[PDB]
Amino acid sequence: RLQAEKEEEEAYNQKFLAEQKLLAKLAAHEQAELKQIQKDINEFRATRQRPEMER
Amino acid sequence: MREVISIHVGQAGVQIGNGCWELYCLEHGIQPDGQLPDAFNTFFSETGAGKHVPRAVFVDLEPTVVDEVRTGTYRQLFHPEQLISGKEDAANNYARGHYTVGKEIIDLTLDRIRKLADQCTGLQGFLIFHSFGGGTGAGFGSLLLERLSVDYGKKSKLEFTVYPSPQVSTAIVEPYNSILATHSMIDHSDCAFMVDNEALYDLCRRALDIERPTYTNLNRLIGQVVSSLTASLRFDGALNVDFTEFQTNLVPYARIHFPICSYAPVISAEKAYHEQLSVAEITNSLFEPANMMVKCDPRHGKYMACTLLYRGDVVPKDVSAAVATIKTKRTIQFVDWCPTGFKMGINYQPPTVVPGGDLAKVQRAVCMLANTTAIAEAWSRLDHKFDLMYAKRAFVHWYVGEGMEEAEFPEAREDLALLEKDYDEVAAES
Amino acid sequence: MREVISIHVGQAGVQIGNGCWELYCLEHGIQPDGQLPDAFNTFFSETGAGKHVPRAVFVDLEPTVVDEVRTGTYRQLFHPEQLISGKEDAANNYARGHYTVGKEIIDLTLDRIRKLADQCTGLQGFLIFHSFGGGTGAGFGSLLLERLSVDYGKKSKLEFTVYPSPQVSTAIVEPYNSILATHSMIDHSDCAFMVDNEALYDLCRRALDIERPTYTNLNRLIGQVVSSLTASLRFDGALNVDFTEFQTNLVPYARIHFPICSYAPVISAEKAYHEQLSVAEITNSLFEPANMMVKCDPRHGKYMACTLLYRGDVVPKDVSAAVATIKTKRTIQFVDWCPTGFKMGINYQPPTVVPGGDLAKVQRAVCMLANTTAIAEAWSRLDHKFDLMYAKRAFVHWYVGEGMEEAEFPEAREDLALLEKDYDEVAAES
Amino acid sequence: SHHLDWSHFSRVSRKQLVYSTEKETPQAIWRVESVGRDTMMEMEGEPVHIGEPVLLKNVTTNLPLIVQDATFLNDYGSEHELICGKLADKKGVWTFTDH
Amino acid sequence: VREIVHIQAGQCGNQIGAKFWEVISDEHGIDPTGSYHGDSDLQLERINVYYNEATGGKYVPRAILVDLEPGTMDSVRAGQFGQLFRPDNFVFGQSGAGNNWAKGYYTEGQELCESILDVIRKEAESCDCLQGFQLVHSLGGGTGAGLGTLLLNKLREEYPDRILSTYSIVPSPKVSDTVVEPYNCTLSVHQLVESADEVFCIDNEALYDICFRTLKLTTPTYGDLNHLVSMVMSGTTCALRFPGQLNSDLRKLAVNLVPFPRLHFFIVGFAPLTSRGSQQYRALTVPELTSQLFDNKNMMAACDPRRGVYLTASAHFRGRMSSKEVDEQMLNIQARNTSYFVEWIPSNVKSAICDIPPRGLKMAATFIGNTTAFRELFTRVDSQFQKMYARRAFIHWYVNEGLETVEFDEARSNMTDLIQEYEMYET
Amino acid sequence: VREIVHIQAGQCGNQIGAKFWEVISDEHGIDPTGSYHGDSDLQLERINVYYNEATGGKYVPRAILVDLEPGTMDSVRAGQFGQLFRPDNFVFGQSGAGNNWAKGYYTEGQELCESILDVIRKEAESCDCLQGFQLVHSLGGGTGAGLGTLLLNKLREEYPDRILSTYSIVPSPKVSDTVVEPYNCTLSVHQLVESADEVFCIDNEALYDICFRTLKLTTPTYGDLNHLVSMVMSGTTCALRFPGQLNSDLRKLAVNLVPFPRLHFFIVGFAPLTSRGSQQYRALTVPELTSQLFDNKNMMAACDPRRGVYLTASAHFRGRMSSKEVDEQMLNIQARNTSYFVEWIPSNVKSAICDIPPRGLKMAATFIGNTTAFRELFTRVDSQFQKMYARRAFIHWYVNEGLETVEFDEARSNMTDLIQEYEMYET
Ligand SMILES: Nc1nc2c(ncn2[C@@H]2O[C@H](COP(=O)(O)OP(=O)(O)OP(=O)(O)O)[C@@H](O)[C@H]2O)c(=O)[nH]1
Ligand SMILES: Nc1nc2c(ncn2[C@@H]2O[C@H](COP(=O)(O)OP(=O)(O)OP(=O)(O)O)[C@@H](O)[C@H]2O)c(=O)[nH]1
Ligand SMILES: Nc1nc2c(ncn2[C@@H]2O[C@H](COP(=O)(O)OP(=O)(O)O)[C@@H](O)[C@H]2O)c(=O)[nH]1
Ligand SMILES: Nc1nc2c(ncn2[C@@H]2O[C@H](COP(=O)(O)OP(=O)(O)O)[C@@H](O)[C@H]2O)c(=O)[nH]1
Ligand SMILES: [Mg+2]
Ligand SMILES: [Mg+2]
Repeated sequence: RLQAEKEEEEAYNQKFLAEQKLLAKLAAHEQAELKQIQKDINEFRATRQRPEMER
Repeated sequence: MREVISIHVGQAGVQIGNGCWELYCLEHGIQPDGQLPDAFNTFFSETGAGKHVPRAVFVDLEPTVVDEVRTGTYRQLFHPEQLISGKEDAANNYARGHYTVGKEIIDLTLDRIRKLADQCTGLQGFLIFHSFGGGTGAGFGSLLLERLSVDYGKKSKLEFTVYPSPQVSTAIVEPYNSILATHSMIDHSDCAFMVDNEALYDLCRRALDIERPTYTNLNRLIGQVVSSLTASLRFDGALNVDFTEFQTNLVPYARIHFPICSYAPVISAEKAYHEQLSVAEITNSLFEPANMMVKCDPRHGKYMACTLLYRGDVVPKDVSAAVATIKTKRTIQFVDWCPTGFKMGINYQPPTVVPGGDLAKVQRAVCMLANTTAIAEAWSRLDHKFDLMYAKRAFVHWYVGEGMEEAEFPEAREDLALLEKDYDEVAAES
Repeated sequence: MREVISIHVGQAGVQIGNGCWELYCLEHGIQPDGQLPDAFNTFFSETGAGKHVPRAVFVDLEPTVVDEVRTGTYRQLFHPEQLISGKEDAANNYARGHYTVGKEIIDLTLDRIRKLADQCTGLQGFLIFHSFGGGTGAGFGSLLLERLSVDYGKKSKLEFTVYPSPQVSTAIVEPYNSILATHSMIDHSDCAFMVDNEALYDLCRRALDIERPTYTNLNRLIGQVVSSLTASLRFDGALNVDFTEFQTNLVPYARIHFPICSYAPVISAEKAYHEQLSVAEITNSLFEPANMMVKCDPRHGKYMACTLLYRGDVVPKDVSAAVATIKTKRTIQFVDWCPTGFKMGINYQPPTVVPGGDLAKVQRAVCMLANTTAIAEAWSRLDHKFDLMYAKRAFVHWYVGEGMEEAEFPEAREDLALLEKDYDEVAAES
Repeated sequence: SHHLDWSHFSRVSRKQLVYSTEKETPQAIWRVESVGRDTMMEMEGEPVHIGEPVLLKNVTTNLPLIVQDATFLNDYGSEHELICGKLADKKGVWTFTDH
Repeated sequence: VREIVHIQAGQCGNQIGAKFWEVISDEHGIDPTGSYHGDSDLQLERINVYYNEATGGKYVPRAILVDLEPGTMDSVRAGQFGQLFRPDNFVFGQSGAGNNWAKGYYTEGQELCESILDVIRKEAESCDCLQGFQLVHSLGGGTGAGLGTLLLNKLREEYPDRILSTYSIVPSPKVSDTVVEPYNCTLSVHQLVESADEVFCIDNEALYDICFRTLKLTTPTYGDLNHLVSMVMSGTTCALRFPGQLNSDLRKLAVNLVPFPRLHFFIVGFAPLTSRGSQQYRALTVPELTSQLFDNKNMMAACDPRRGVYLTASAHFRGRMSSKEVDEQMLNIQARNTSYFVEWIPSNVKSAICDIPPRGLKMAATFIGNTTAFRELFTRVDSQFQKMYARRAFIHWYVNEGLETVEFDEARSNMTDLIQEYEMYET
Repeated sequence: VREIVHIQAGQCGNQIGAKFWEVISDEHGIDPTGSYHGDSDLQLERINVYYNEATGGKYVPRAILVDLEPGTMDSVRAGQFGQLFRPDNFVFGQSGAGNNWAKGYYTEGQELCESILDVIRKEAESCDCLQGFQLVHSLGGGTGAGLGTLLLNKLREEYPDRILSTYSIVPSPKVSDTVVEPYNCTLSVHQLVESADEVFCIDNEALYDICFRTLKLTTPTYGDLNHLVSMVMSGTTCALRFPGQLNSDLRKLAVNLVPFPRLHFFIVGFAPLTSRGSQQYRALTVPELTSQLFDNKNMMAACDPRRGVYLTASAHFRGRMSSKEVDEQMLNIQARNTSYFVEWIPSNVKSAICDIPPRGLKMAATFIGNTTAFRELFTRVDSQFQKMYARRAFIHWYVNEGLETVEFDEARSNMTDLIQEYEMYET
């Protein structure tokens, strides 16, 4: 009995740490996404909204 | 769905209007012909399966301004009935625009606005634009609202008018028209927003990087505020604000309604590349006296309840921290009986940029409407200018000849005087 | 994290700005455009992407000096609103730059420093640069520090100023502005540094080997001292020194704060290969009168407190031995009421070289900042020179006409006498 | 390696020792890592290529292996001293070579 | 067979309600199309508590959505789980809310009150038995505060025996989303005190504090904030839906926690909320949950329990767990901090154990407590109300709708007496 | 199960603590990331004293690091050992240290105090038993001297029974790192006398002298200087963590060496210390250890015992050794130099033996003593304080924070009476 329950507890913890690590990876991905969107906006200002193009 | 009707008066109202509808058709995705290459129902109607039409009426007593739209590229969008032009303008004379010439066209227009209200199943209010110095803007604008008040009654009639500037002036009789229209405005209007050209000139030269602007650029900046104001009714948002909410939240009393406008960030294209422009940054920029669209310093007076409208990438967590910080600012005053003092709204859809517009594209922006006792500064200047001319009675003969009785001059003069101490009593605290 | 804001005033301040910020950018490694080919956030802000911007404001009342930065190579790094330039300079007049022209632009600068302070989570102090003899440096600098005293209060306002040379002078009205500025500084400044041009010329020719220098070479010597001073805030070290630690340990009295500065080793890139330059050797070089950046002999007076900063492969054990030995000599006198007299700071980052520079690639260096009663020698010279010119009332008409009341002239004279009394009272022994 | 008491120091620089042994010890374990202050997240499990730059960290002390520019007369010739210390510049970067 | 009818009012109610059904459907195993695709028999045992079954294997929730303008209703249906609801339970007006209490109660409420009750009638009388209703609304608004309370009076008159559990969001002290809240909240309490059985108070700032402190969310959105509230509504009714070693449903909660008819305002909290990085340091033990629930930072309402004394407290535990371990924690936490509990009530902590936990977590807990600290939150709105009342502030908008000035004086007096009533029982 | 909680304050405490956690982590064979890579089962017998276990095989120290400016803390994070500590145990301010005792005690210390105490509450009430706390700080600085003493008073108020052992660094007499030290040292000692059970005093000058004399280091950095301090801190608690022939923990040490509550300032010394090259030739035995321990040159505090007299002395031995050989030395060293022990207390030398030595050493010994030679240390600082206080201007830095000049008089008088008390038990 004690062997069985202890192994089940250990298995649960390793699953939870694996899921925690996954969320950390996506969180880093999100900030990388935000930087790219910011560079896209700088492109729009630099090349398409220009002072020589105002009405 | 839910509907809003726009009415435009005078040269200022009309040529502001076509600028606003230029934005709105661009925003929704409608070609100038009305076809497509959603939230259309709040502003447009579908005729059969393909074509849209604005819920707008353009009114002026002279044809030059209206016929520019009639021959323009946008001419196919509007219904021919919506463009109403008089024969000869009011010549910046309130009496002519109210009594003699105004009544020649009032009933023709009232049918057309009412007919458009049939198509609006869930109508909730109207927007009306004025220029105070204009004869038709002040004279016919008063007559329109007096009739409209009894026609509809319990409907929210919001106004968006141009207050004459502290020093910049184009009409000599300008103080006369403003006071006379003010007395009619105050009882009938639910709420009316103040703006002036002089503050818009300074902002659009300082913040927006333009040496030599025209009325065209200023009409764009007005459109941005109105678009954000209506953004809650059209697109999704985490905190929606309907028209009726502005009426109750902003005005403490019946006569104290007049708010003022502000908007941030206003920044040039190549400077927005240089600056971060987060949620806290734009909130701080709203409260500086430079960004106010009315050239009155709020530091002379005190703040009552203020309304904030955010658009774009803003998240509710960052909003609360930003406004909490602005309470710590001791250069901002609040009356004691308004501890809450704020009404906030957050919307997702970013501002819509324009072909060849000067404003940069920030993914987050904020709009403000604030009610302050600093507006009493503007009333004192307008009153002083009127008092000088009326003492020697420098222009009475023109108004009396066009149907106006003189006894209206002191009565409207007293009604403004009552409003002046209306604001001073509110400014006090216990 | 932990942050400082740099404020530069006048021609000397702006030219020092290029000298220091060239070092900061090169040492941190940021290109002049704001990209990269850490402590970054103490001096620079990030805007997203990869763009950095200095946390500084440049102020002058004439556009020539600032526009050299605006047109120069470094033009893209700085943000346009930080560079503030007036219309017409103060013409070496304290009253002009304090009352008439100073107040024309003072309120515009106070917004940019405060707005720059919003991006400051952990602001711990300011740095301000003057030239005492100039008009704006004294007139506007006095008006700036008086306002910042009430705007922010108990925040360290450090200064790094150029005291007038003992004989070398570029303006005849120099004694007038130096005394008048001193009254404004003493009550409001937390601590103010003095260096003088005449000593730097002698040091830049003898120790460093240059026949004829310019102001550019002098500015780089100051840039090294400031870089060592802030290195503790930026980089790892066995013994860090925060700004607040600097303030308490050096000043014994409220008004006695004035230190003097020295740097070692200063040696040409040719001769630097010839010596090992141990900690003992470089420490002994500082204490000689020849290396002092202020031309006042310490032997005439006594030492009140000392602080040493080490930047290199410097071990704590050999620091204590050197400071112990200099204590054993009887050419460095100390007031016996100050038995300890030292604070030592240690940092690991070695001094950084500059292309086209005048110094060498030295592996260990030491910076020294001590308060001495020998500075009362400098105050006596200025007091006597002012007395001769004021006795015959040589230039009073210029200053009175520009808003200043004549009663300030004896008040400034009396206040300097009290400061001279304080330095002599401190030198007393029990 | 070992953790720099007075009885375990490198014989020239007196920094952290790196030594050779026959004993099965926990200190003998070496873990590999990629260059950069955050790079490990992206490529935690990719295979190392020949000639690829990497760092060699000792598990029990988590510090990289560094050659220090100092020599002693090892009678085989003159051989540079090796320490395990704080990462700096690029002397601590190692590349495997098969020939 | 203890059915519950669910009612949502206003912008706050619909968005909290919409997230609420995402939580339950995944818990029971209902595909967003409404069909069963579960993994265990225990899920189909007592789905009748919240659902009806349309012939064909399609389950419909007992949900009624109430609003004055249909703006937020249409934002819900475009969501993933909007198709689930019955189309005829969407009851809405065609007029603006106005953010006005009197406008909601008198002008637009009476028109909607006629139809809404019959929709309630269909769902209230289609089941073998009915334990009580379930209301979700906010108090600062004009639709949730105004029309929500009007329906509360009708429900009490028609169905007096049934438990009218309500969940409320209280206006925040620092930054609050409406100028006229002091009028709105003061009047709303007058209806809530006399009609409702159980009331739970949630403050938005505490939700922000928990997200930034514990979960380390760099940008918490209203989806995450509404996610936390759903667990508490999920947790309380879990005793009805799943077996347990010691059952405790709604009516047990009211009898034990409520000592006197007017003192029934409650604060809640949920554990375990785990930081996205701190987990690898946290070992889940039965004591570990107990530290989090009674921790003052975890409380969902920004009124500090330490400033007052407790009257009753309740802890719900979910999962297969030792009954000794739970019972010991109640005795230890009570004896360790005796300064915050009333002497004339011994054994102030009630406990219960339920067998099936939320998905992903092998153990979880829920807390409900009653304390004198609510004197803080009433004094805040009373202080703000009087200042706006001393001079006639926005009042003219409420008077025009038809509300008499004497209604405020009755509202403030009753609200004031409940402040004194908490004070008296502290001794 | 005699858990000890560790607190580090200021720049001096963190660098001592950072080196300290390397020493024990090696002793127990613990990887810096927190995993046991060890070599024997005996290391896991009683590891609970200093480390908590996180599920996953990771061991977390019972440490709280305290600072007023974040500069010192980031050195720990960026360092090799920056992952081992729990993130929540880093508590830091956003103001300068000030290098000021009054500013740290009253201005910034109050704000951090409540935040600090709850972190200790998490650690203190997390274990089955708790013998005492452990603080490391310097007396010359502003954070450790000011905030360190403030925490020591609160800990006494909440946990009166527990042993508040502190390790303190006293300002050096010849050349010192701070000018305002006589003000900082005087005020701190007043707080320490009435609060802490045990205080160990360490001077930097002896460490420079010991390394330069014995270890033959040409260039001693703070890394090796702190290493000598960490050996003393590990040696004292070695009896708790490992079995032995005769155990003696802290409370045995306090009972035996402290004859009166106020005379409890101790000096420390460690043996064996031998040159890195000379260690091969040295026949290190039990009699050899005693020669180094009682030698005046191995004292870690610059107070020559020969100018005073011993009151009590304690010796700790580690390693497999003869009990007869240990006991004989305590007789001989007490009998051979009878001029240096008090007559009215026989058997002034306490002894103890522990089984397991530190790594690399087959046998080692530690010395703790209390003597009237401490009068030398306090005479120097009082004279310098008196010399500076004669010109009250430096006090203005302390007055602007709220400290009144009477507090200088109170602190100096209490220190003066302690010196006189040591003088009169010498006879
Ligand atoms: N912002 C803005 N203001 C305008 C614009 N055009 C006119 N105005 C303002 O309008 C005022 C002049 O009155 P009108 O625009 O002629 O109004 P009106 O009612 O048509 O006057 P009438 O000729 O009597 O019909 C001036 O104060 C202008 O500042 C515009 O395009 N933009
Ligand atoms: N060391 C050093 N001193 C400088 C430098 N530039 C100017 N100075 C000093 O500045 C003094 C003259 O004042 P300004 O340079 O004009 O400074 P200012 O405050 O702007 O005075 P105004 O131009 O009248 O406004 C000279 O006597 C120099 O000693 C410099 O680059 N290095
Ligand atoms: N937790 C939460 N609160 C909300 C949400 N939406 C609005 N609120 C809060 O509900 C309060 C009143 O909302 P309101 O618009 O007046 O709802 P109404 O009853 O329909 O008028 C405001 O203070 C908001 O802060 C949400 O999605 N989640
Ligand atoms: N032995 C030793 N002393 C140190 C260390 N770090 C700092 N100190 C001493 O601490 C004293 C002042 O520390 P300080 O910087 O003021 O720390 P604070 O208490 O936080 O203000 C100086 O005399 C230093 O000699 C260290 O690593 N080892
Ligand atoms: Mg017109
Ligand atoms: Mg100048």
